[PDB]
Amino acid sequence: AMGSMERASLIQKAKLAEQAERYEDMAAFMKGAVEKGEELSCEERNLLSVAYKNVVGGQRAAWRVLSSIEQKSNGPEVREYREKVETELQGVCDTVLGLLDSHLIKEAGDAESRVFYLKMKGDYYRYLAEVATGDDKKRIIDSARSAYQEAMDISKKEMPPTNPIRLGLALNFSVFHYEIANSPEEAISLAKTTFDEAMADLHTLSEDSYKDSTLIMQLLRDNLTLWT
Amino acid sequence: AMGSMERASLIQKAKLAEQAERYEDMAAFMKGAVEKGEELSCEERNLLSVAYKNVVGGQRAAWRVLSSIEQKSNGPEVREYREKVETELQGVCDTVLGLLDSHLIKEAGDAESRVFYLKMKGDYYRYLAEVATGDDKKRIIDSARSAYQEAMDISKKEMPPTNPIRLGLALNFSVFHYEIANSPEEAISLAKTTFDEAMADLHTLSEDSYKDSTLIMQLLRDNLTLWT
Amino acid sequence: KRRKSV
Amino acid sequence: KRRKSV
Ligand SMILES: CC(C)C1=C2[C@@H](O[C@H]3O[C@H](CO)[C@H](O)[C@@H](O)[C@H]3O)[C@H](O)[C@H](C)[C@@H]3CC[C@H](CO)/C3=C/[C@@]2(C)CC1
Ligand SMILES: CC(C)C1=C2[C@@H](O[C@H]3O[C@H](CO)[C@H](O)[C@@H](O)[C@H]3O)[C@H](O)[C@H](C)[C@@H]3CC[C@H](CO)/C3=C/[C@@]2(C)CC1
Ligand SMILES: [Cl-]
Ligand SMILES: [Cl-]
Ligand SMILES: [Mg+2]
Ligand SMILES: [Mg+2]
Ligand SMILES: [Mg+2]
Ligand SMILES: [Mg+2]
Ligand SMILES: [Mg+2]
Ligand SMILES: [Mg+2]
Ligand SMILES: [Mg+2]
Ligand SMILES: [Mg+2]
Repeated sequence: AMGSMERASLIQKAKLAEQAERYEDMAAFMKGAVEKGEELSCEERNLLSVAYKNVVGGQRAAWRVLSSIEQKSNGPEVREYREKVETELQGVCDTVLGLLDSHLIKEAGDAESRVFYLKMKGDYYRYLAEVATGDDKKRIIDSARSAYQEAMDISKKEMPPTNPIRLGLALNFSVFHYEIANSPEEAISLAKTTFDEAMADLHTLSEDSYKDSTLIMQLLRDNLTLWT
Repeated sequence: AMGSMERASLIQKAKLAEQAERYEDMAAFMKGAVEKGEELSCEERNLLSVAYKNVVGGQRAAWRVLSSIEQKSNGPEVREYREKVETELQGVCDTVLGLLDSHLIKEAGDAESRVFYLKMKGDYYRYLAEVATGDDKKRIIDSARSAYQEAMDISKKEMPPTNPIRLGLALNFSVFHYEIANSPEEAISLAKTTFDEAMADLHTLSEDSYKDSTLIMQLLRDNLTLWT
Repeated sequence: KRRKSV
Repeated sequence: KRRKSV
Protein backbone atom coordinates (compact mmCIF):
# COMPACT_ATOMS: atom_id res chain seq x y z
CA ALA A 1 0.00 0.00 0.00
CA MET A 2 3.04 2.26 0.23
CA GLY A 3 4.06 1.62 -3.35
CA SER A 4 3.19 5.13 -4.56
CA MET A 5 5.12 7.00 -1.86
CA GLU A 6 8.74 8.15 -2.38
CA ARG A 7 11.32 6.26 -0.30
CA ALA A 8 12.59 9.42 1.39
CA SER A 9 9.01 10.44 2.27
CA LEU A 10 8.35 7.01 3.86
CA ILE A 11 11.51 7.46 5.99
CA GLN A 12 10.53 10.97 6.97
CA LYS A 13 6.99 9.80 7.88
CA ALA A 14 8.47 6.90 9.95
CA LYS A 15 10.41 9.45 12.03
CA LEU A 16 7.24 11.59 12.45
CA ALA A 17 5.27 8.47 13.48
CA GLU A 18 7.94 7.60 16.07
CA GLN A 19 7.64 11.10 17.59
CA ALA A 20 3.88 10.70 17.67
CA GLU A 21 4.18 7.19 19.20
CA ARG A 22 2.23 5.80 16.23
CA TYR A 23 4.16 2.54 15.96
CA GLU A 24 1.80 0.69 13.63
CA ASP A 25 2.08 3.58 11.13
CA MET A 26 5.85 3.64 11.72
CA ALA A 27 6.09 -0.06 10.86
CA ALA A 28 3.98 0.29 7.75
CA PHE A 29 6.09 3.24 6.55
CA MET A 30 9.26 1.24 7.15
CA LYS A 31 7.87 -1.88 5.46
CA GLY A 32 7.13 0.38 2.41
CA ALA A 33 10.72 1.67 2.54
CA VAL A 34 12.18 -1.85 2.60
CA GLU A 35 9.91 -2.82 -0.28
CA LYS A 36 11.60 -0.15 -2.43
CA GLY A 37 14.37 -2.76 -2.87
CA GLU A 38 17.39 -0.68 -1.77
CA GLU A 39 19.58 -1.59 1.19
CA LEU A 40 18.80 0.28 4.44
CA SER A 41 21.28 2.58 6.16
CA CYS A 42 22.23 2.19 9.86
CA GLU A 43 19.61 4.80 10.92
CA GLU A 44 16.94 3.19 8.70
CA ARG A 45 17.61 -0.28 10.17
CA ASN A 46 17.12 1.22 13.61
CA LEU A 47 13.76 2.77 12.56
CA LEU A 48 12.60 -0.61 11.16
CA SER A 49 13.59 -2.38 14.39
CA VAL A 50 12.03 0.20 16.72
CA ALA A 51 8.78 0.17 14.79
CA TYR A 52 8.19 -3.60 14.79
CA LYS A 53 9.55 -4.13 18.32
CA ASN A 54 6.92 -1.72 19.62
CA VAL A 55 4.12 -3.30 17.58
CA VAL A 56 4.97 -6.92 18.49
CA GLY A 57 5.75 -5.83 22.06
CA GLY A 58 2.17 -4.56 22.55
CA GLN A 59 0.81 -7.86 21.07
CA ARG A 60 3.05 -9.98 23.27
CA ALA A 61 2.16 -8.10 26.43
CA ALA A 62 -1.51 -8.59 25.59
CA TRP A 63 -1.02 -12.27 24.78
CA ARG A 64 0.66 -12.81 28.16
CA VAL A 65 -2.27 -11.15 29.97
CA LEU A 66 -4.82 -13.34 28.07
CA SER A 67 -2.77 -16.57 28.42
CA SER A 68 -2.60 -15.96 32.20
CA ILE A 69 -6.37 -15.52 32.37
CA GLU A 70 -6.86 -18.61 30.19
CA GLN A 71 -4.60 -20.75 32.41
CA LYS A 72 -6.43 -19.68 35.60
CA SER A 73 -9.69 -20.55 33.80
CA ASN A 74 -8.42 -24.09 33.10
CA GLY A 75 -16.97 -20.69 27.83
CA PRO A 76 -14.77 -20.34 24.79
CA GLU A 77 -14.29 -16.54 24.95
CA VAL A 78 -10.88 -16.28 26.69
CA ARG A 79 -9.34 -18.94 24.46
CA GLU A 80 -10.93 -17.40 21.32
CA TYR A 81 -9.65 -13.91 22.07
CA ARG A 82 -6.16 -15.22 23.06
CA GLU A 83 -6.15 -17.06 19.69
CA LYS A 84 -7.12 -13.86 17.85
CA VAL A 85 -4.25 -11.91 19.46
CA GLU A 86 -1.90 -14.85 18.81
CA THR A 87 -2.83 -14.98 15.13
CA GLU A 88 -2.23 -11.25 14.67
CA LEU A 89 1.09 -11.54 16.50
CA GLN A 90 2.07 -14.44 14.21
CA GLY A 91 1.14 -12.33 11.22
CA VAL A 92 3.43 -9.48 12.27
CA CYS A 93 6.31 -11.92 12.91
CA ASP A 94 5.71 -13.48 9.50
CA THR A 95 5.73 -10.01 7.87
CA VAL A 96 9.10 -9.15 9.46
CA LEU A 97 10.57 -12.50 8.61
CA GLY A 98 9.34 -12.04 5.08
CA LEU A 99 11.10 -8.67 4.78
CA LEU A 100 14.32 -10.30 6.08
CA ASP A 101 14.07 -13.15 3.55
CA SER A 102 12.91 -10.95 0.65
CA HIS A 103 15.59 -9.62 0.46
CA LEU A 104 17.32 -7.82 3.31
CA ILE A 105 19.58 -10.63 4.54
CA LYS A 106 20.79 -11.81 1.15
CA GLU A 107 21.92 -8.32 0.17
CA ALA A 108 23.54 -7.51 3.52
CA GLY A 109 27.32 -7.92 3.12
CA ASP A 110 28.76 -5.70 5.83
CA ALA A 111 29.01 -7.20 9.29
CA GLU A 112 26.94 -4.43 10.97
CA SER A 113 24.01 -5.00 8.63
CA ARG A 114 24.18 -8.77 8.42
CA VAL A 115 24.40 -9.22 12.18
CA PHE A 116 21.56 -6.72 12.74
CA TYR A 117 19.23 -8.60 10.34
CA LEU A 118 20.16 -12.06 11.68
CA LYS A 119 19.51 -10.84 15.26
CA MET A 120 16.08 -9.63 14.04
CA LYS A 121 15.47 -13.04 12.43
CA GLY A 122 16.25 -14.76 15.74
CA ASP A 123 14.09 -12.29 17.71
CA TYR A 124 10.95 -12.83 15.51
CA TYR A 125 11.33 -16.63 15.49
CA ARG A 126 11.74 -16.37 19.28
CA TYR A 127 8.42 -14.44 19.44
CA LEU A 128 6.81 -17.19 17.33
CA ALA A 129 8.36 -19.71 19.78
CA GLU A 130 6.79 -17.97 22.77
CA VAL A 131 3.32 -18.94 21.48
CA ALA A 132 4.08 -22.20 19.65
CA THR A 133 3.09 -25.72 20.80
CA GLY A 134 4.60 -29.26 20.28
CA ASP A 135 7.27 -30.02 17.64
CA ASP A 136 6.00 -27.62 14.95
CA LYS A 137 7.54 -25.75 17.83
CA LYS A 138 10.94 -27.50 17.67
CA ARG A 139 11.66 -26.28 14.17
CA ILE A 140 10.63 -22.71 15.16
CA ILE A 141 12.99 -22.86 18.15
CA ASP A 142 15.79 -24.19 16.00
CA SER A 143 15.19 -21.43 13.45
CA ALA A 144 15.63 -18.81 16.20
CA ARG A 145 18.76 -20.69 17.41
CA SER A 146 20.34 -20.93 13.95
CA ALA A 147 19.80 -17.22 13.14
CA TYR A 148 21.24 -16.13 16.50
CA GLN A 149 24.17 -18.51 16.10
CA GLU A 150 25.11 -17.24 12.65
CA ALA A 151 24.84 -13.65 13.96
CA MET A 152 27.05 -14.52 16.95
CA ASP A 153 29.65 -16.17 14.66
CA ILE A 154 29.92 -13.07 12.43
CA SER A 155 29.83 -10.63 15.37
CA LYS A 156 32.72 -12.45 17.10
CA LYS A 157 34.83 -12.37 13.94
CA GLU A 158 33.97 -8.85 12.75
CA MET A 159 32.93 -6.58 15.63
CA PRO A 160 34.48 -5.41 18.88
CA PRO A 161 33.01 -6.86 22.09
CA THR A 162 31.54 -3.46 22.99
CA ASN A 163 29.63 -3.01 19.72
CA PRO A 164 25.95 -2.31 20.76
CA ILE A 165 24.47 -4.69 18.16
CA ARG A 166 26.81 -7.45 19.31
CA LEU A 167 25.87 -6.73 22.94
CA GLY A 168 22.13 -6.67 22.18
CA LEU A 169 22.42 -9.87 20.17
CA ALA A 170 24.04 -11.61 23.07
CA LEU A 171 21.52 -10.24 25.53
CA ASN A 172 18.61 -11.60 23.38
CA PHE A 173 20.26 -14.93 22.63
CA SER A 174 20.83 -15.39 26.37
CA VAL A 175 17.08 -14.71 26.98
CA PHE A 176 16.37 -17.26 24.24
CA HIS A 177 18.48 -19.80 26.13
CA TYR A 178 16.86 -19.01 29.48
CA GLU A 179 13.25 -19.03 28.52
CA ILE A 180 12.76 -20.78 25.22
CA ALA A 181 15.50 -23.43 25.16
CA ASN A 182 15.25 -24.36 28.89
CA SER A 183 19.04 -23.75 29.15
CA PRO A 184 19.46 -21.29 32.02
CA GLU A 185 23.13 -22.27 32.52
CA GLU A 186 23.89 -21.41 28.91
CA ALA A 187 21.95 -18.15 29.33
CA ILE A 188 23.96 -17.21 32.41
CA SER A 189 27.32 -18.22 30.78
CA LEU A 190 26.61 -16.20 27.72
CA ALA A 191 25.51 -13.06 29.63
CA LYS A 192 28.59 -13.23 31.93
CA THR A 193 31.14 -13.82 29.18
CA THR A 194 29.61 -11.06 27.08
CA PHE A 195 29.60 -8.65 30.01
CA ASP A 196 33.25 -9.46 30.89
CA GLU A 197 34.66 -9.13 27.37
CA ALA A 198 32.86 -5.81 26.90
CA MET A 199 34.20 -4.46 30.23
CA ALA A 200 37.75 -5.22 29.07
CA ASP A 201 37.24 -3.26 25.77
CA LEU A 202 35.62 -0.12 27.23
CA HIS A 203 39.00 1.60 27.46
CA THR A 204 39.15 1.87 23.67
CA LEU A 205 35.95 3.95 23.44
CA SER A 206 34.99 7.58 23.25
CA GLU A 207 32.69 9.03 25.89
CA ASP A 208 29.73 8.64 23.49
CA SER A 209 30.50 5.03 22.52
CA TYR A 210 31.09 4.19 26.21
CA LYS A 211 27.59 5.50 27.04
CA ASP A 212 26.01 3.35 24.26
CA SER A 213 27.85 0.15 25.31
CA THR A 214 27.40 0.48 29.09
CA LEU A 215 23.62 0.99 28.60
CA ILE A 216 23.27 -2.54 27.19
CA MET A 217 25.85 -3.94 29.60
CA GLN A 218 23.51 -2.82 32.39
CA LEU A 219 20.70 -4.95 30.83
CA LEU A 220 23.05 -7.96 30.91
CA ARG A 221 23.77 -7.25 34.60
CA ASP A 222 20.03 -6.91 35.27
CA ASN A 223 19.43 -10.34 33.84
CA LEU A 224 22.29 -11.99 35.72
CA THR A 225 20.98 -10.39 38.93
CA LEU A 226 17.50 -11.83 38.28
CA TRP A 227 18.82 -15.29 37.33
CA THR A 228 21.49 -15.91 40.02
CA ALA B 1 -18.03 -7.49 11.56
CA MET B 2 -19.22 -8.48 15.01
CA GLY B 3 -22.65 -9.50 13.78
CA SER B 4 -22.10 -13.23 14.35
CA MET B 5 -20.88 -12.94 17.95
CA GLU B 6 -23.28 -13.24 20.93
CA ARG B 7 -23.88 -9.98 22.82
CA ALA B 8 -22.66 -11.43 26.13
CA SER B 9 -19.49 -12.73 24.43
CA LEU B 10 -18.76 -9.26 22.96
CA ILE B 11 -19.11 -7.77 26.48
CA GLN B 12 -16.89 -10.43 27.98
CA LYS B 13 -14.27 -9.89 25.23
CA ALA B 14 -14.43 -6.08 25.82
CA LYS B 15 -13.51 -6.66 29.48
CA LEU B 16 -10.64 -9.01 28.44
CA ALA B 17 -9.42 -6.40 25.91
CA GLU B 18 -9.45 -3.72 28.63
CA GLN B 19 -7.27 -5.92 30.87
CA ALA B 20 -4.92 -6.50 27.96
CA GLU B 21 -4.87 -2.75 27.12
CA ARG B 22 -6.15 -3.57 23.63
CA TYR B 23 -8.39 -0.53 23.28
CA GLU B 24 -9.05 -0.76 19.53
CA ASP B 25 -10.33 -4.34 20.03
CA MET B 26 -12.28 -3.15 23.09
CA ALA B 27 -13.99 -0.46 21.01
CA ALA B 28 -14.82 -2.84 18.20
CA PHE B 29 -16.31 -5.36 20.67
CA MET B 30 -18.39 -2.60 22.26
CA LYS B 31 -19.51 -1.22 18.89
CA GLY B 32 -20.70 -4.81 18.07
CA ALA B 33 -22.58 -4.91 21.39
CA VAL B 34 -24.34 -1.60 20.72
CA GLU B 35 -25.24 -2.81 17.24
CA LYS B 36 -27.22 -5.68 18.81
CA GLY B 37 -29.95 -3.05 19.32
CA GLU B 38 -30.55 -3.46 23.08
CA GLU B 39 -30.02 -0.67 25.60
CA LEU B 40 -26.68 -0.78 27.47
CA SER B 41 -26.42 -1.20 31.23
CA CYS B 42 -24.42 1.23 33.45
CA GLU B 43 -21.33 -1.07 33.34
CA GLU B 44 -21.65 -1.51 29.56
CA ARG B 45 -21.88 2.27 28.99
CA ASN B 46 -18.68 2.62 30.97
CA LEU B 47 -16.92 -0.02 28.81
CA LEU B 48 -18.05 1.78 25.62
CA SER B 49 -16.77 5.11 26.95
CA VAL B 50 -13.43 3.76 28.19
CA ALA B 51 -12.77 2.00 24.91
CA TYR B 52 -13.34 4.97 22.59
CA LYS B 53 -11.76 7.53 24.95
CA ASN B 54 -8.54 5.53 24.84
CA VAL B 55 -8.65 5.11 21.06
CA VAL B 56 -9.43 8.77 20.28
CA GLY B 57 -7.05 9.85 23.05
CA GLY B 58 -4.10 8.16 21.30
CA GLN B 59 -5.13 9.80 17.97
CA ARG B 60 -5.49 13.22 19.56
CA ALA B 61 -2.14 13.03 21.32
CA ALA B 62 -0.54 12.10 18.00
CA TRP B 63 -2.37 14.86 16.14
CA ARG B 64 -1.10 17.42 18.66
CA VAL B 65 2.50 16.23 18.19
CA LEU B 66 2.18 16.45 14.35
CA SER B 67 0.33 19.81 14.39
CA SER B 68 3.12 21.25 16.57
CA ILE B 69 5.77 20.02 14.12
CA GLU B 70 3.71 21.37 11.20
CA GLN B 71 3.35 24.81 12.81
CA LYS B 72 7.11 25.07 13.48
CA SER B 73 7.65 24.07 9.84
CA ASN B 74 5.45 26.97 8.66
CA GLY B 75 7.90 19.36 1.69
CA PRO B 76 4.37 18.10 2.06
CA GLU B 77 5.13 15.15 4.39
CA VAL B 78 4.29 16.67 7.82
CA ARG B 79 1.02 18.13 6.57
CA GLU B 80 0.13 14.89 4.72
CA TYR B 81 0.73 12.70 7.76
CA ARG B 82 -1.09 15.14 10.11
CA GLU B 83 -4.02 14.98 7.63
CA LYS B 84 -3.94 11.17 7.67
CA VAL B 85 -4.11 11.08 11.50
CA GLU B 86 -6.81 13.77 11.43
CA THR B 87 -8.94 11.80 8.98
CA GLU B 88 -8.72 8.63 11.08
CA LEU B 89 -9.57 10.62 14.21
CA GLN B 90 -12.59 12.12 12.40
CA GLY B 91 -13.65 8.64 11.39
CA VAL B 92 -13.63 7.38 14.99
CA CYS B 93 -15.60 10.44 16.15
CA ASP B 94 -18.10 9.86 13.35
CA THR B 95 -18.43 6.18 14.36
CA VAL B 96 -19.20 7.11 17.99
CA LEU B 97 -21.60 9.83 16.98
CA GLY B 98 -23.28 7.37 14.68
CA LEU B 99 -23.77 4.86 17.52
CA LEU B 100 -25.28 7.68 19.65
CA ASP B 101 -27.69 8.70 16.86
CA SER B 102 -28.51 5.13 15.78
CA HIS B 103 -30.01 4.61 18.32
CA LEU B 104 -28.59 4.99 21.80
CA ILE B 105 -29.83 8.49 22.61
CA LYS B 106 -33.37 8.07 21.32
CA GLU B 107 -33.93 4.97 23.45
CA ALA B 108 -32.31 6.39 26.59
CA GLY B 109 -35.12 7.48 28.96
CA ASP B 110 -33.49 7.36 32.38
CA ALA B 111 -31.50 10.40 33.42
CA GLU B 112 -28.27 8.44 34.08
CA SER B 113 -28.26 7.00 30.57
CA ARG B 114 -29.46 10.06 28.70
CA VAL B 115 -26.97 12.38 30.38
CA PHE B 116 -24.13 9.88 29.82
CA TYR B 117 -24.87 9.64 26.07
CA LEU B 118 -25.35 13.41 25.62
CA LYS B 119 -22.01 14.03 27.43
CA MET B 120 -20.42 11.56 24.96
CA LYS B 121 -22.06 13.42 22.06
CA GLY B 122 -20.57 16.71 23.30
CA ASP B 123 -17.15 15.11 23.88
CA TYR B 124 -16.89 13.67 20.30
CA TYR B 125 -18.10 16.89 18.66
CA ARG B 126 -15.52 18.69 20.84
CA TYR B 127 -12.81 16.34 19.47
CA LEU B 128 -14.02 17.15 15.92
CA ALA B 129 -13.84 20.86 16.93
CA GLU B 130 -10.23 20.52 18.05
CA VAL B 131 -9.20 19.81 14.43
CA ALA B 132 -11.84 21.78 12.49
CA THR B 133 -11.25 25.02 10.54
CA GLY B 134 -13.48 28.06 9.62
CA ASP B 135 -17.29 28.03 9.96
CA ASP B 136 -17.85 24.38 9.00
CA LYS B 137 -16.26 24.66 12.39
CA LYS B 138 -18.98 26.89 13.92
CA ARG B 139 -21.69 24.30 13.43
CA ILE B 140 -19.41 21.58 14.93
CA ILE B 141 -18.77 23.80 17.97
CA ASP B 142 -22.45 24.52 18.35
CA SER B 143 -23.25 20.81 18.11
CA ALA B 144 -20.86 20.13 21.02
CA ARG B 145 -22.44 23.08 22.92
CA SER B 146 -26.02 21.93 22.35
CA ALA B 147 -25.35 18.33 23.45
CA TYR B 148 -23.54 19.47 26.60
CA GLN B 149 -26.29 21.98 27.36
CA GLU B 150 -29.09 19.42 27.08
CA ALA B 151 -27.06 17.04 29.30
CA MET B 152 -26.50 19.82 31.86
CA ASP B 153 -30.24 20.68 31.87
CA ILE B 154 -31.27 17.06 32.59
CA SER B 155 -28.45 16.50 35.11
CA LYS B 156 -29.48 19.60 37.11
CA LYS B 157 -33.11 18.48 37.22
CA GLU B 158 -32.55 14.75 37.81
CA MET B 159 -29.22 14.06 39.53
CA PRO B 160 -27.54 15.11 42.76
CA PRO B 161 -24.62 17.56 42.44
CA THR B 162 -22.18 14.83 43.49
CA ASN B 163 -23.24 12.33 40.81
CA PRO B 164 -19.97 11.35 38.96
CA ILE B 165 -21.52 11.65 35.48
CA ARG B 166 -22.86 15.10 36.33
CA LEU B 167 -19.43 16.09 37.69
CA GLY B 168 -17.59 14.72 34.64
CA LEU B 169 -20.04 16.42 32.31
CA ALA B 170 -19.39 19.74 33.97
CA LEU B 171 -15.65 19.21 33.95
CA ASN B 172 -15.71 18.52 30.16
CA PHE B 173 -18.14 21.31 29.34
CA SER B 174 -15.89 23.71 31.25
CA VAL B 175 -12.88 22.52 29.14
CA PHE B 176 -15.07 23.08 26.07
CA HIS B 177 -15.67 26.66 27.21
CA TYR B 178 -12.00 27.28 27.98
CA GLU B 179 -10.41 25.90 24.89
CA ILE B 180 -12.95 25.57 22.13
CA ALA B 181 -15.39 28.43 22.76
CA ASN B 182 -12.75 31.00 23.84
CA SER B 183 -14.82 31.58 27.03
CA PRO B 184 -12.37 31.09 29.91
CA GLU B 185 -14.59 33.07 32.33
CA GLU B 186 -17.49 30.74 31.64
CA ALA B 187 -15.13 27.76 32.05
CA ILE B 188 -13.93 29.04 35.43
CA SER B 189 -17.50 29.90 36.61
CA LEU B 190 -18.78 26.51 35.69
CA ALA B 191 -15.90 24.60 37.35
CA LYS B 192 -16.23 26.66 40.58
CA THR B 193 -20.01 26.41 40.87
CA THR B 194 -19.87 22.68 40.17
CA PHE B 195 -17.13 22.16 42.73
CA ASP B 196 -19.00 24.19 45.39
CA GLU B 197 -22.39 22.50 44.96
CA ALA B 198 -20.75 19.06 45.09
CA MET B 199 -18.84 19.96 48.29
CA ALA B 200 -22.13 20.89 49.96
CA ASP B 201 -23.73 17.49 49.05
CA LEU B 202 -20.85 15.21 50.12
CA HIS B 203 -22.39 14.75 53.55
CA THR B 204 -25.19 12.67 52.04
CA LEU B 205 -22.80 10.03 50.64
CA SER B 206 -21.42 6.69 51.68
CA GLU B 207 -17.66 6.23 51.96
CA ASP B 208 -17.63 4.61 48.49
CA SER B 209 -19.73 7.31 46.78
CA TYR B 210 -17.63 10.00 48.50
CA LYS B 211 -14.47 8.45 46.99
CA ASP B 212 -16.03 8.44 43.48
CA SER B 213 -17.23 12.09 43.69
CA THR B 214 -14.11 13.59 45.28
CA LEU B 215 -11.94 11.98 42.55
CA ILE B 216 -13.63 14.10 39.87
CA MET B 217 -13.86 17.12 42.17
CA GLN B 218 -10.05 17.01 42.31
CA LEU B 219 -9.93 17.28 38.47
CA LEU B 220 -12.13 20.40 38.71
CA ARG B 221 -9.72 21.85 41.31
CA ASP B 222 -6.76 20.97 39.06
CA ASN B 223 -8.29 22.94 36.24
CA LEU B 224 -9.14 25.96 38.37
CA THR B 225 -5.56 25.93 39.70
CA LEU B 226 -4.19 25.92 36.14
CA TRP B 227 -6.58 28.63 34.92
CA THR B 228 -6.48 31.16 37.80
CA LYS C 1 0.25 20.47 33.32
CA ARG C 2 -2.39 19.72 30.73
CA ARG C 3 -6.00 20.51 31.78
CA LYS C 4 -8.09 17.54 32.90
CA SER C 5 -11.09 16.01 31.15
CA VAL C 6 -12.77 12.66 31.98
CA LYS D 1 11.26 -7.63 37.48
CA ARG D 2 10.86 -8.97 33.98
CA ARG D 3 14.12 -10.00 32.22
CA LYS D 4 15.52 -7.50 29.73
CA SER D 5 15.77 -7.86 25.96
CA VAL D 6 16.61 -5.10 23.43
C1 LIG E 1 18.78 2.77 23.11
C2 LIG E 1 19.50 1.60 22.40
C3 LIG E 1 19.86 0.54 23.47
C4 LIG E 1 18.66 1.00 21.23
C5 LIG E 1 19.04 0.98 19.91
C6 LIG E 1 20.23 1.49 19.22
O1 LIG E 1 20.55 2.85 19.61
C7 LIG E 1 20.40 3.88 18.55
O2 LIG E 1 18.98 4.16 18.25
C8 LIG E 1 18.17 4.88 19.24
C9 LIG E 1 17.45 6.02 18.50
O3 LIG E 1 16.41 5.44 17.72
C10 LIG E 1 19.02 5.41 20.41
O4 LIG E 1 18.18 6.19 21.35
C11 LIG E 1 20.25 6.18 19.83
O5 LIG E 1 21.01 6.83 20.85
C12 LIG E 1 21.15 5.23 18.91
O6 LIG E 1 22.52 5.01 19.41
C13 LIG E 1 21.55 0.64 19.44
O7 LIG E 1 22.64 1.28 18.73
C14 LIG E 1 21.50 -0.83 18.97
C15 LIG E 1 21.25 -0.91 17.42
C16 LIG E 1 20.50 -1.66 19.88
C17 LIG E 1 21.20 -3.00 20.34
C18 LIG E 1 20.50 -4.06 19.53
C19 LIG E 1 19.19 -3.42 19.04
C20 LIG E 1 18.99 -3.71 17.54
O8 LIG E 1 18.25 -4.93 17.30
C21 LIG E 1 19.25 -2.01 19.28
C22 LIG E 1 18.25 -1.13 19.00
C23 LIG E 1 18.01 0.26 19.17
C24 LIG E 1 17.60 0.89 17.79
C25 LIG E 1 16.77 0.32 20.07
C26 LIG E 1 17.42 0.35 21.46
C1 LIG F 1 -12.41 6.54 37.37
C2 LIG F 1 -13.68 7.33 36.98
C3 LIG F 1 -13.40 8.83 37.21
C4 LIG F 1 -14.16 7.03 35.52
C5 LIG F 1 -15.37 6.47 35.18
C6 LIG F 1 -16.50 6.00 35.98
O1 LIG F 1 -16.07 5.15 37.08
C7 LIG F 1 -16.49 3.73 36.99
O2 LIG F 1 -15.74 2.99 35.96
C8 LIG F 1 -14.32 2.69 36.19
C9 LIG F 1 -14.12 1.20 35.90
O3 LIG F 1 -14.18 1.02 34.48
C10 LIG F 1 -13.87 3.05 37.62
O4 LIG F 1 -12.46 2.67 37.84
C11 LIG F 1 -14.89 2.44 38.64
O5 LIG F 1 -14.47 2.60 39.99
C12 LIG F 1 -16.37 2.98 38.38
O6 LIG F 1 -16.93 3.76 39.51
C13 LIG F 1 -17.40 7.15 36.62
O7 LIG F 1 -18.44 6.53 37.41
C14 LIG F 1 -18.06 8.11 35.63
C15 LIG F 1 -19.06 7.34 34.69
C16 LIG F 1 -16.98 9.01 34.90
C17 LIG F 1 -17.42 10.52 34.95
C18 LIG F 1 -17.83 10.82 33.53
C19 LIG F 1 -17.20 9.71 32.67
C20 LIG F 1 -18.24 9.15 31.68
O8 LIG F 1 -18.24 9.86 30.42
C21 LIG F 1 -16.70 8.68 33.53
C22 LIG F 1 -16.06 7.56 33.11
C23 LIG F 1 -15.43 6.44 33.72
C24 LIG F 1 -16.02 5.13 33.09
C25 LIG F 1 -13.97 6.53 33.27
C26 LIG F 1 -13.36 7.36 34.40
CL1 LIG G 1 -12.26 -13.07 19.42
CL1 LIG H 1 0.67 10.02 5.05
MG1 LIG I 1 11.66 7.40 -6.18
MG1 LIG J 1 -2.90 -20.61 17.55
MG1 LIG K 1 25.11 -5.32 -0.11
MG1 LIG L 1 34.88 -4.53 12.33
MG1 LIG M 1 -28.10 -13.80 20.92
MG1 LIG N 1 -8.54 17.66 7.22
MG1 LIG O 1 -35.41 3.14 27.15
MG1 LIG P 1 -32.35 11.19 40.46
